[PDB]
Amino acid sequence: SCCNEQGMRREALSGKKPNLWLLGGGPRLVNDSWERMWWNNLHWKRWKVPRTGPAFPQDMYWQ
Amino acid sequence: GTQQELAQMEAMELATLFDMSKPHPLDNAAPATPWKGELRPVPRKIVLSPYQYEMINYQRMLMRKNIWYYRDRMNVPRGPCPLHVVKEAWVSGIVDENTLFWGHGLYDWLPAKNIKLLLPMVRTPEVRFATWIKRTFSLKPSLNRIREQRKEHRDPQEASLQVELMR
Amino acid sequence: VYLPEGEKSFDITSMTTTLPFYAGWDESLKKFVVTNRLLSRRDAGLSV
Repeated sequence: SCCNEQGMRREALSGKKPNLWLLGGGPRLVNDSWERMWWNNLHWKRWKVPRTGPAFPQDMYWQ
Repeated sequence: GTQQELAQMEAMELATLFDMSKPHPLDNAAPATPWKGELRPVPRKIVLSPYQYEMINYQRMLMRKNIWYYRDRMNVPRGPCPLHVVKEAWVSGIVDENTLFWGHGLYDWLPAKNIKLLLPMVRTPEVRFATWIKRTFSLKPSLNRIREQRKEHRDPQEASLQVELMR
Repeated sequence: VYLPEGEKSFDITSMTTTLPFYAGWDESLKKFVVTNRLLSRRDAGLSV
């Protein structure tokens, strides 16, 4: 997010339409369904909770 | 004679005492002592019973896997927040005890200090030291500078949120 | 119905729009701006 913000600011100040770089990849040229077209970015975003949060319990029980 | 009449009148008053639409003569009455702005005395000695210990342990068991959410000034939910993300946001001065949070065990959005066990989890000694440093050396001088630079911040009406960030 | 309503505004709670913001090219102001105008739900998912 920080890198995209800085890049878009720099591109806008330079006189061009800014672009957004997606984590996972770009779109697929298909004509069936919207999920398949943007499968890579959706696949990256669907792992948000497992990627960040720990598997073990955060607090302590029984003590 | 008079006792029975007084008892009946008191029963009638009890009948409509909590009818908030009915005005009552004891409303806005003169207190026994002149009114002065007081504050609740801070407790000193606290002795917890085993009942409270076990209740706290049970509540910690229920909330040990929670993921929290909070709301910003524009009334938009903000980010999937595990415990360490909440701690980092608290240290950075983005959220405080008045922010609206939601977790698994609640039905509505409540202020952070009104959730049962959310402040003890965040406030580790390192978090306290870091938030004190951030409040004292980064946010306060910046607030002073922005107040001095722009006149749109009216001097008579100035917020005091930075002063109480450490808590 | 001949009842007073000037002391209040009939709204116990203010109605606030809840829409997340994002940055993009307006193409009308020709400026890079932050807004909250999303595509209508009558066309979301059907076509691109």
